[PDB]
Amino acid sequence: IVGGTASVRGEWPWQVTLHTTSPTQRHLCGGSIIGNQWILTAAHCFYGVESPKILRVYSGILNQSEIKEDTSFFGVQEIIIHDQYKMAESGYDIALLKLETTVGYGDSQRPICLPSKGDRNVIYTDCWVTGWGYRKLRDKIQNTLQKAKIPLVTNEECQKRYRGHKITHKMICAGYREGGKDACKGDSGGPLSCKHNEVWHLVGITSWGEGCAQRERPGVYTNVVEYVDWILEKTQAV
Ligand SMILES: NC[C@H]1CC[C@H](C(=O)N[C@@H](Cc2ccccc2)c2cc(-c3ccc4[nH]nc(O)c4c3)ccn2)CC1
Repeated sequence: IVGGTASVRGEWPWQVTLHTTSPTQRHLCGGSIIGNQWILTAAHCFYGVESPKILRVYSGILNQSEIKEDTSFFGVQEIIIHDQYKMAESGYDIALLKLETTVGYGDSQRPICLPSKGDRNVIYTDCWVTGWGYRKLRDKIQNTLQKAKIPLVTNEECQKRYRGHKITHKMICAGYREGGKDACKGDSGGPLSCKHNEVWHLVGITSWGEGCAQRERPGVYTNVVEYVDWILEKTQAV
């Protein structure tokens, strides 16, 4: 996160750090708890990941330093990538991780609500992007979870900022015209959380952008409301 501040412990209890074990243990992406055995993240996080065996999901973490070999984690049973996904820039950048065990809900870990179909018309004015990603283009993964309040931008406005790309309605953008606050490397897969009627909703999944917090280059996110039926399809399978 560029231009953000340290989160308070338990502030984003749906936020997870997805670690890889191959070749060495490192943070790979962010993600969101959406169900007791379900993590919602970005499909691009899995480039070259040949097996769910190498993945470790850590919930209830504020600081990366809390993670040692003795730290409990959730194993991944299945990686479910949208079947239309080719690359982040073309959309369908959404994936589900089915966990091997159930997340026990509490004050350190709980799910975020998905947007409602009727809420495609609501205007979100209180949106926050979180993660352990870089604070500048060339940096390192941050210890403490960072947060930044970002205004949502219309698809028309986002399309002007991305000449040569096709900003679809399955994408949602967020940023300040002058830059300064944005998601950066290592934040991808994480949430874009919006509070409306005292309830937080998973509005976006950090996906892509041209650089980090640049003027007239808003962050591009998977528009979660457009995938509620695909999520229910995969999570509510008989
Ligand atoms: N302004 C809007 C934003 C939107 C989000 C974008 C983003 O985050 N893209 C991802 C794409 C990806 C590539 C490979 C794996 C997973 C995701 C990314 C992540 C990293 C990364 C990840 C883990 C790491 N661990 N240690 C590291 O140093 C480190 C660096 C580096 C480079 N790109 C940046 C622009």
